[PDB]
Amino acid sequence: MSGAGSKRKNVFIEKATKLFTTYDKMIVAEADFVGSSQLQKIRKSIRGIGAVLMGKKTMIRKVIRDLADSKPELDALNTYLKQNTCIIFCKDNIAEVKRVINTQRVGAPAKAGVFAPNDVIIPAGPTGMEPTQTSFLQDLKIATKINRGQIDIVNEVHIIKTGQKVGASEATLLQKLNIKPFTYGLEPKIIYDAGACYSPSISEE
Amino acid sequence: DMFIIKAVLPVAESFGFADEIRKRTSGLASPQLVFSHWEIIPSDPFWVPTTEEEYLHFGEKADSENQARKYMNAVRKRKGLYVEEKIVEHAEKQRTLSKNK
Amino acid sequence: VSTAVRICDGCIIVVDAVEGVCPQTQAVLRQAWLENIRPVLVINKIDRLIVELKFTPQEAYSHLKNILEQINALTGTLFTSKVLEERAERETESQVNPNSEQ
Amino acid sequence: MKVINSSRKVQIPENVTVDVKGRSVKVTGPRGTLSKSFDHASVDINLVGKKELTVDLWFGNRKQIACIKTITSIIENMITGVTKGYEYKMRFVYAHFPINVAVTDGGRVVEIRNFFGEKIVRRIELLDGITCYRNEKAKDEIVLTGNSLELLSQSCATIQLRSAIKYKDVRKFLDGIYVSERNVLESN
Amino acid sequence: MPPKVDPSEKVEVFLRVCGGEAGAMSTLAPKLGPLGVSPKKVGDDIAKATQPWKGMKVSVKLTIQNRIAVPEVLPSASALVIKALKEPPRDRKKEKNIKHNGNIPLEEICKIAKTMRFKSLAVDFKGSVLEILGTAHSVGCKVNGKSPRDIQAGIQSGEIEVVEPK
Amino acid sequence: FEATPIVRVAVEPKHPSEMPQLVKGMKLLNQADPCVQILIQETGEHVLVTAGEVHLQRCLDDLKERFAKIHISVSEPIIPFRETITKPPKVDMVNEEIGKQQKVAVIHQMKEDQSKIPEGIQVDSDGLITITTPNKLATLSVRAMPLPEEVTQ
Amino acid sequence: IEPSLVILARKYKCDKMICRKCYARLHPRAVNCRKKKCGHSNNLRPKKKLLK
RNA sequence: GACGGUGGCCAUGGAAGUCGGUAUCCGCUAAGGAGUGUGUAACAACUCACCUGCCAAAUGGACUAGCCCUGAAAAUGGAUGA
Repeated sequence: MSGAGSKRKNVFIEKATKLFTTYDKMIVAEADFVGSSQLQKIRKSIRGIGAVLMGKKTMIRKVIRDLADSKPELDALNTYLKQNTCIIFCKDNIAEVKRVINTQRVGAPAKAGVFAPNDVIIPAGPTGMEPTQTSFLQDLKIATKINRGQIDIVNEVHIIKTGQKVGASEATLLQKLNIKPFTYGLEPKIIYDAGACYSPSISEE
Repeated sequence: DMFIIKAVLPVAESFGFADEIRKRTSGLASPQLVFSHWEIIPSDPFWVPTTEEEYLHFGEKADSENQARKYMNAVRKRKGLYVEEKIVEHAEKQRTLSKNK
Repeated sequence: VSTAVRICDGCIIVVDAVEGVCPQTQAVLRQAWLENIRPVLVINKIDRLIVELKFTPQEAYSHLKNILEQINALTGTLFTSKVLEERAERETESQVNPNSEQ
Repeated sequence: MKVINSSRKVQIPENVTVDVKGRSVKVTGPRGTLSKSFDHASVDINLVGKKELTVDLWFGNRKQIACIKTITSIIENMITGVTKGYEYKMRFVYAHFPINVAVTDGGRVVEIRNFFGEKIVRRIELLDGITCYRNEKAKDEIVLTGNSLELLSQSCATIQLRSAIKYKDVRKFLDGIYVSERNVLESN
Repeated sequence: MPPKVDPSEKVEVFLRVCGGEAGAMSTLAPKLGPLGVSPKKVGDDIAKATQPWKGMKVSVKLTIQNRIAVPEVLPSASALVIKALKEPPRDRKKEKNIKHNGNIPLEEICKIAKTMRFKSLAVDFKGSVLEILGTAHSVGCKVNGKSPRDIQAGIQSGEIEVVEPK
Repeated sequence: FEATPIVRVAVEPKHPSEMPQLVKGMKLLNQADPCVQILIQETGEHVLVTAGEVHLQRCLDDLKERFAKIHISVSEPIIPFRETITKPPKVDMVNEEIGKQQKVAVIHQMKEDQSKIPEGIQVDSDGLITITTPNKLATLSVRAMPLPEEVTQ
Repeated sequence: IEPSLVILARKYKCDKMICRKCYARLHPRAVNCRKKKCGHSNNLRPKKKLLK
C-alpha cells in the first residue's frame, strides 16, 4: 500500500491548524500505552482545561505554535518526543499542572514480558476448581485460592504486590492468573510552564 | 444438571432423528419427545407449477413443487383408494345449466 | 411401553446417576400414573460415579440431590409432592435437633 | 539495462576472526569455527581493518544484487552462531498412541522408536558439527544446539520429514516431531 | 443504573437479556452449563419486574447475585428508556413480531437517563443526547425534525439546534 | 394406541406370489406388536401404523422376521401433513371473508406466488365458489373459515 | 500443552495453500505456484480443514 | 492503541459486530466499519479495516509490449541440415 498509516491524509493537516495555543501551560503525556476504554472515563476535568489534542505527525509542526507565545520552540534544548506522546493544554496553576493527569488516573493490564506493579485488589467470582493451578502457585507464597461459600481458582485479594517487581521471571506466574488489573496510573513525559521545564512529578513541586 | 431448549421439530423430518443423537451422545443429548399442536407455515402445496411468467414477477414460490410438497408429494397412494383420483361431475357446461355462478 | 406398563401390577424406576433421570421412562410413567401401580425408586449407576470413573463420595451426595429434585418433579405431575419436600428439609420424622443426636 | 551494485557492509564483533582467503570465509569465534565457500557469482569481498567485512561487485543486475545481499546475510548468521551457539528445539506430538524418542549421545544421532503404531527403528544421523540433547520441559522436546544455523536447521527438517505418515490422511495424524522454539541463542 | 445492592460474598455479575414479561429464565452461568456454585435464581418473575411496559423484545438486563438474592437492575439502556413511553400495543404481543414504529417526542425522558448510561464522557447530558439519541434509532424519532439513522437531520443539516437543549 | 398425526406407510408385496403371506403376516403381528390397519381401511389395501414417527420404522423391522415368513418393499415419501383455508374470495355467496382487491393470498398475492389464476386479482383470484349441477335441482354455496385452535384441540 | 502442539503441527500441515493445477502446497500467504509445470497459476485456494 | 452510547433495533426470550433479516447514526479521539475474519452455544478472547511509536527514502497500482516460460500429447532412432 502507500499513504500515511495505511491511507492518504485529509484530516491530519487540520491538527496543526486545530487551535491557536492560547493556553499558557502544556504537558507531554504518555497516556497511549494505557487503553482507550479506561482513558475516556477519567477525563472529565482533563478536558475543559484545554483538552487532549494534537497529532504526533504534527508534534514536529508544534514548533510554529511556540513562536506565537513567549515559549521557546524546544522545551529544555529537546522536545522530548521518542514515544507515543500527546500534548495536553492546561489552564491550571503553576503548581496544579504538575499533577493535572494524575489527579484522576488508572493503569492497563500487564502484558507478556513485563510484571508491572499491582496495588489494587484482583476481582473474584465463581470459576470452578483446578488441582494443577495449585502447583503453579507453589512458586508464589500463598498456596490457597478457595475462599468463602463460593469456589474459584483465584483469590479476592491481591497476592502480587510491589517489591516483587522484576524484568522477566515472575511475569510468567501472572499468565497463570486469569485476570490482570495492574494499576500504575498515567505517565508524565515532562512538566512545563512557559519557558522553564521540569522533570515528571506527582506532587505540587 | 441439565440445560434445556424447547425448540420445535416437524414430525415428518424426524425419521430416526432422536434415536441417532441419543446413542451418539447419551446424557449430553437426551431428547424427550412431547407433542403440542400443529404449527401453520406460509406455504401452499399443489401439483404442477402453472405459468412461469407469474413466477418471474416473484413473491416466493408456492402452489407448485416446493419444500411444502415434500410432505404432500405422493402420500395419497399407500396403494390408495384409486390409481390417483376417479371423480365425475355435472357442474361443467355453463350454457346448458344456464347459470351465472 | 405404555401397553406394557398397564399390564404389569407393579413397577420400578431405573434412573442414572451419571446420565440423569431417563426422559423416556418419565414420559411413559406419566401415562402410568393414571393406572394403579407400585413404583419403587432405585437410583442406578453410582458405580459409574464413585468407583469406575472414580469420584469422591462427597460429590456423590451433591449429585444425588439433583436426581432427587428431578424425581420430585416426576412425582408432582399427577401424584402429591410435599412429603418429599418435608423429608428433604429434615430427614425422617424423629430426631428433630442436631445437638440431641450427640 | 545493466546497473551498478551497492556494497553491503557488515560490522564484525571483536570476539571473532573473519579471514578471507580468496573470496572464501572462515569465522573463528568462542564456539569454534565455520568455514564457507563463496565466489559463485564473481563477487568481490573485502576486509577493512578487522571489524568490517564488505561484499560488492561494481556492475551487474538485480540477480547479482540479490546474491550480494544473500552472502552478507549468510555470513552474519555464521558470525552470530560461532560466537553464540544456535538452538533449534523440536517438540513432538503424540499421547493417544504414546511416542518414544531416543538419542545416541556419542555419535550425535536421534533414534525415533514408536509412533503411529510403528515397530521400526528410525535413526537419523545429524549433520556435521551439530549436536542434540534430551531435556525435561514437560516430558517432551528434543533440543538441537549447533553453531552452523544452515546445517542444524537442515538436520531438524530432515528429522521432521522422517517422522510423518506417507500414506493416507495428513490430518488423521497431526503427529510427529516438528520445530517449536527456533531463532534461539544462548549466553549461559 | 448502578447495582441496587452491591454483590457480597465475592462479586457476581451475569449477562442474559431476559426479554419480555413471559418466561422463567435467570442468569447464573451463561458461559458454562446450568449450575455455577449452587441453585439460586432468585425468583422467576424478575423479567416481568424489570420489563413491565419497557419492551416485549430485545430488552437487556444486568443480572447480578448477592449470595442468593437479586434486586432487579437494568442498565438504563438506549433502547429501554425510549420504548418505556411508547403505547401498550407496541409494548405487548410483539415478541415474535418486528417493530419499526415510533416517532413521538422522547426528549424529556432521555435527559435524566443520560447520566445512567455513562457518568463521564465530557459532553452535555441534555445537549449531546439530541445527537446520540433521536437520530440513532428507528423506534424513536423524538421531534419530527430529526431523521431516523441518516445524514439529513440530527447533525444540523436541517436542524438549527444541535448542542443546545430543546 | 395409534399416533397423533396418524403416521402411515405403504406396505407392499416384494413378490406377487407372496401377497397372501404378507396379508397373513400382518394379522399375526397384530397380536404380538399392537395396532396395524390390515382390515378396515382409510387409505389403501393395508398400511402399518404406530404411536409415533420413530416407532413406525421399528415396526417395519418386525414385519420381515418370523410370522408367515413375509418380506416387504416400502414406499415412504415422508409422513403426511395437513392444509388450512385462512382466506376466501369476495366472489359469489360468502358473507364473512377477508378478501379485498389487492391482498389475494396470506403473503404477497397469488399472482406473485404463482399458479391458480382463473380470474383477475382486482376481485380476488380465488373465485367461483358457488356452483349449479342438475339444472337448479341441487344448487349450493360453501364457506370455509378458520376454526379456533382450542376448539380444534 | 497438546493444543499448542496441535496448532504447530497444523502450521506445518494444513495452513499452506495449493494451486488449482498441481494441488501442490506453497505456503499460507502465497500468490503463485512457483513451479514451471503449473505455468505459475497465481490462482490459489486454501487447504480445507477437518472442520469444513 | 483499536473506545462510549451499545448488549444498536429485530429474530431472541441465547445469538451480546461475526447462524441470520433490516437500518447502518452520533459522541469522543491520534484513531477506531453499529464491524474483516479466527474463535465461541452467541459472547468473552484474538485479529482486520482505522490510527499512531520507532527505523529512515523512496513507495504503490493498472495496463501496454520485447524476449523467455506455461499452455505445448502419439507412435523405427533423429534433426536450426550436422
